[PDB]
Amino acid sequence: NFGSQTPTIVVLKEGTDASQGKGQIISNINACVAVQEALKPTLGPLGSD
Amino acid sequence: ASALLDQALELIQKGIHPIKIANGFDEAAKLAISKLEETCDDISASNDELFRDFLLRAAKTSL
Repeated sequence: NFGSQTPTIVVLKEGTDASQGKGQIISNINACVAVQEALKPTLGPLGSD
Repeated sequence: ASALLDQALELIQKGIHPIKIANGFDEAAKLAISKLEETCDDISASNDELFRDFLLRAAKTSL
């Protein structure tokens, strides 16, 4: 009422990411597999560095 | 060292695993040292007069 703008209140502070939907927990799986990709060739005595 | 890497690059392109290349250089390194160790002779039997000559021989090479 103090102004014609009347902003809409956002529950979370600006800059916060989103979640739920479909694939949010899948994003955490692909993050660990990508890190695993580097450690796989390092396994075994014939492995690399 | 670069000569070992140049000959290793040709072996990598042939499909040889790099560890198999490193395993061959380690065994070949001890065979070369043991071969040269048997060829050389001990100069410690000479006195101090001749021992100074061997020091003059290796000096002019590094200079």
